[PDB]
Amino acid sequence: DRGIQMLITTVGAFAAFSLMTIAVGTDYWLYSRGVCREEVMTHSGLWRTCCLEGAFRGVCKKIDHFPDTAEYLLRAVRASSVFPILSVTLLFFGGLCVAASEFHRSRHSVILSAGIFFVSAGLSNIIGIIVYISANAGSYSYGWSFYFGAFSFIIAEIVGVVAVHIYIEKHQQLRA
Amino acid sequence: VLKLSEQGVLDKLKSKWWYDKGECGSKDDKTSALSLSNVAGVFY
Repeated sequence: DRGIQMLITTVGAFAAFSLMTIAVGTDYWLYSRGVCREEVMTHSGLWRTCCLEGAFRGVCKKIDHFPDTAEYLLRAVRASSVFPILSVTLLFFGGLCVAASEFHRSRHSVILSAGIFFVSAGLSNIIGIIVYISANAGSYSYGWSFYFGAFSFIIAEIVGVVAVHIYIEKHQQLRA
Repeated sequence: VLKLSEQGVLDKLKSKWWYDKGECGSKDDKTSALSLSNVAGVFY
């Protein structure tokens, strides 16, 4: 099933990267009641907050991420969205390795490295989610951008597993 | 004074000069479920 395995890997890598990039771009992480500048229903993301109703509806303002070392570091890390961006980077590199595999069948470690990138992307994603949620804590709901990030994590981990299976089976078959 | 009170003018004045010119701009329950912030270290 190597053809199907590679198909799953490529489709999944693209899906994870697309979902994660959209999530980092779009502004439907959180539904709360803040202000785009009275408090009304809004819809914030990682960078901008926007009004969901009333006169200033459609108006968005840059999130004042800033207004205790730990509080400072959390605020810093959440302000820059280090971890969502790092997960996007690693998904990109994983996709590059998956693409490069076919054009260079000589070296095995390419697809292995793809797998490892994907796994690491998932871990960065988790850290991101935790930092985001924790920084918010310092009524509400989560939007579809948040869930895009979550589904990116799941798919990334699946693709990592499949990639490592491909590498394992190549070394198992060729060695014996 | 009574007419002003019944027309809401005194209420409005109080609102304006206490709240609408308020520095804080705050005008306002606890579920008690542990929040992710209470266990974030263990995830890290």
